[PDB]
Amino acid sequence: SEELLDLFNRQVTQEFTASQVYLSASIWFDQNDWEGMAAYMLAESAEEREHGLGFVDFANKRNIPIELQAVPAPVSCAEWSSPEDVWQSILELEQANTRSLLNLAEAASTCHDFAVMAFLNPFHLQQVNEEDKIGSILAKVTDENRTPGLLRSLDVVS
Amino acid sequence: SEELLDLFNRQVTQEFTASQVYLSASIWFDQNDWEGMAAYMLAESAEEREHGLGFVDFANKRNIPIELQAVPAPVSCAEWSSPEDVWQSILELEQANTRSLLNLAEAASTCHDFAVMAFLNPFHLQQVNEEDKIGSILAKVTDENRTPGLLRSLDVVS
Amino acid sequence: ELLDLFNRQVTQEFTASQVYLSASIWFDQNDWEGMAAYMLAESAEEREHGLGFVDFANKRNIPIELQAVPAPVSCAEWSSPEDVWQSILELEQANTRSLLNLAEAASTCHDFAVMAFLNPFHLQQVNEEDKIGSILAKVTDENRTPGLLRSLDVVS
Amino acid sequence: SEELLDLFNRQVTQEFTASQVYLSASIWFDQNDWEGMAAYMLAESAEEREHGLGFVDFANKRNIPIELQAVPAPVSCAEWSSPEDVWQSILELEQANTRSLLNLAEAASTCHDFAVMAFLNPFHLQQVNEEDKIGSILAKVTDENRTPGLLRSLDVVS
Amino acid sequence: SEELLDLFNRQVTQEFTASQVYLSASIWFDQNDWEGMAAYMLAESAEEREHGLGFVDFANKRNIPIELQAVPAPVSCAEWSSPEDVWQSILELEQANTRSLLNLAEAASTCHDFAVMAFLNPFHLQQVNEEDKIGSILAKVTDENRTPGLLRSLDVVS
Amino acid sequence: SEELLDLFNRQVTQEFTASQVYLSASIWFDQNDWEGMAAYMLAESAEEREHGLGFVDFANKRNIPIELQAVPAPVSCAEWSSPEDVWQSILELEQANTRSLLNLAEAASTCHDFAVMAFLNPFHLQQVNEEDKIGSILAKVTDENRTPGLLRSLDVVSF
Ligand SMILES: [Fe+3]
Ligand SMILES: [Fe+3]
Ligand SMILES: [Fe+3]
Ligand SMILES: [Fe+3]
Ligand SMILES: [Fe+3]
Repeated sequence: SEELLDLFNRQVTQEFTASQVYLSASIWFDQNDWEGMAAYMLAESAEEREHGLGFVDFANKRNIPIELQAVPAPVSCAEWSSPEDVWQSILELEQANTRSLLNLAEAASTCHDFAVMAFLNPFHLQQVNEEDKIGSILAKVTDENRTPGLLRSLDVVS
Repeated sequence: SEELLDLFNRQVTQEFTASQVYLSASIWFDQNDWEGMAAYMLAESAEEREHGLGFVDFANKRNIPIELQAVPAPVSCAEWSSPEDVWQSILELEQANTRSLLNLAEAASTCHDFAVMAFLNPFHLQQVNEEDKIGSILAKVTDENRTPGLLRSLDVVS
Repeated sequence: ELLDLFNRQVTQEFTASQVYLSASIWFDQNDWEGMAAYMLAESAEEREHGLGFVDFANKRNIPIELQAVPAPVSCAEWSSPEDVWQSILELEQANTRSLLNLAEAASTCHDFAVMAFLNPFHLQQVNEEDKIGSILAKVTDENRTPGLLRSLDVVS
Repeated sequence: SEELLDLFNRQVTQEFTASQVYLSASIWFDQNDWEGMAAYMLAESAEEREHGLGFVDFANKRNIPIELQAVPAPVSCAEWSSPEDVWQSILELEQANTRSLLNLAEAASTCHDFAVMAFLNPFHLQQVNEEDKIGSILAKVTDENRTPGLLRSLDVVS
Repeated sequence: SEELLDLFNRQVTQEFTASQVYLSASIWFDQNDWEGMAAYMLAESAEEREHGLGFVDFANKRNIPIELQAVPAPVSCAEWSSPEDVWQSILELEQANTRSLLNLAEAASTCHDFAVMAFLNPFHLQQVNEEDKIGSILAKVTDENRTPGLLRSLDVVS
Repeated sequence: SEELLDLFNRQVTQEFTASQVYLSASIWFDQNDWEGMAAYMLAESAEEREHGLGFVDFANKRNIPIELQAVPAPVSCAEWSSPEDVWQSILELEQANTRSLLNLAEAASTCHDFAVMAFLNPFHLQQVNEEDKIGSILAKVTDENRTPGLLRSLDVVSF
């Protein structure tokens, strides 16, 4: 009932929000001549959008009415000063994406909505991989950023 | 300078705003079982987003700062009652996209910004084709929907 | 005489090319893109016939002088695809009549090469009139129900 | 805009007019047994026609009403006595084609019609190549025609 | 236009001057064992000369008389001591190449010379890419050069 | 030592000078509608620049300091008025390219610079080929131009 439809709508918005945040990260990367890191964020921006579209398609099939919400402007990009700040906001965004999916999953569970739970399972497994991957990149960036110039090698060896 | 940089920014928002409205058209069609029309709207939705990414890429290369704005909630979907209403809204959306590109070209012309005018040319020719295509679909849809059920065998066919 | 009719056959073919072009424009402006592509194809083909007549005339020492190709005027009167296909039928019947007058003059002159040259065009006019006749019948039938004709432009 | 639409129509007429002039040049060549020159004129005839069709197609898309005019009879073919006279009328025809496009571009520039200007760009560049190719052919014809019979080998070697 | 002709000639000189400057940069790189950077300057040297040849070809077709000027001895090589200095001079070279294209386009616009402006459009867009790329290399160079030896390890690589 | 380093730099400048002279010839040919001859001159312009690049690369490897000089504006185009004039200036350019190579070789030989001499050998042989080729085209051009229009036939035909 109500809470479930609402959370499924919010999930769509969270996916497109995340897509815009990834695009703001590619912009900061490009503007500061980190083309490899910018290419990476641009691909994640397309992927998040694809996840949003996948939820909209399932909702349409399941008669969960979707209504598209505004997609908020990304906010972190005004205060980024180094690749480490960007990859840190990106880790947080993925932690927020994981929480969003777990909130939706908990509502489906309370409702015994077994179809919604089955649908969510590959996304739960994807978030595990995604958080791991971004955590790992952030570790490399924070270690390499200890020697002036050395991080430019991570980007170049794309 | 000021005017041009801000209108270029705003163009990115218009492209993503059109993407979202196409997406809302695609949902209304899917919810009302016009899968053929929904797939067309969904393809234009991706394409509008690629235009916005092409504007972002150019602005990065030309050091035009991009600040990504909220993408507004689509609103015409509350009023849509038939395919005709949707296509008519999609026609007004493309006419606004075209006006928005002409405004930007007018500012570039004023600033003598030859690079920006060159970048915009293929978009002006593409809006010519888009408005014609949408006008034509709308004419078809409005003719066919004069007989009950007949429009439903166009979605299924084309 | 014969030489005059041959010259005028060239003008008839290029006139018909232009009328088919005017029909293609009416269809496109009115969002019948499948009928417009068919008219446009016929427009190229009528000009090809005109060029076939020119080439033969040159080979045969028949002096070709190119005349004005008149502005199509039926376009001003067309309101539905039926009107356009009706004008195209009439254009083809005209095309047929001008070939037959030409063949008639060649026959009176015992001009066996001209007559042999015309033979494939006489047979092609029979096919063309039948095909237009048949499209016009289909158009007239489908247009009895609102929107239905549209559904068959698109299935083209 | 009166002006723009009238000049757009005239541009269509000029393309079909040039197509008929090339056809008259092909006929004079063939009648005087210059088959290689005749083939070249015939190719240019079909091409000028294709240009006219491209203008019609764009006009239709952009809702510029086209009303086909009479295609006037070629007149130069009564006074040509040699290949030189033909290639000279054909140079003049291409100079007139260029001037007509330039008229149309001026009108479009005055209206700020960026779509029309963009559409004409490849034609402006094609006219540059056309005038130079015709001009060079004419120079070769004029030089070789100084020796009786020698021009008849330009033709054979084409 | 005297102005338009003089500026078209100066564009040709500027392309071949930039070609020599890039060649001077390759020589400086090779003498100091930066073989990768040297290969890059040599590739640009060739491509600058190709641009010059493209302007010459258009001029000849458009009957703009080209008179070839002295190509000046490159002088910055006297002051370069590190790769950063070379890349900085190359950025300024490309900003001057953009500025000379812009002076040309300005005079073409003034004369309403639509074919010249069509001709320059791809070059405007290429100058955007070129200034962005060199800026981006120069950022990478200035950053890596902060640690002794680090720059070397990335000429060897990229 | 010094003369050898100077002459090696002069040889680079000479290659680029010849490249620009061939380019001026291609321009005069195109402006005068000899597109065959123009394409030939243009291909020679690029090849002369490749020779110049060849000398630069060798000089860098061998620690011969190269200072790039101005490439002077081509001068003969101002007075050319038939393809014969152009081809004769090109013959003279190639004869001058040959002499500068022989001077350079001479200097290399006095210095016992065996590596420089080795490097120059394929260019000496190339020049023999080039003078013969330009001299042969010039003979054909001068013969055919005795009949009005005839030379035009062999721009179109040959090249
Ligand atoms: Fe993700
Ligand atoms: Fe669109
Ligand atoms: Fe027919
Ligand atoms: Fe033409
Ligand atoms: Fe460059």
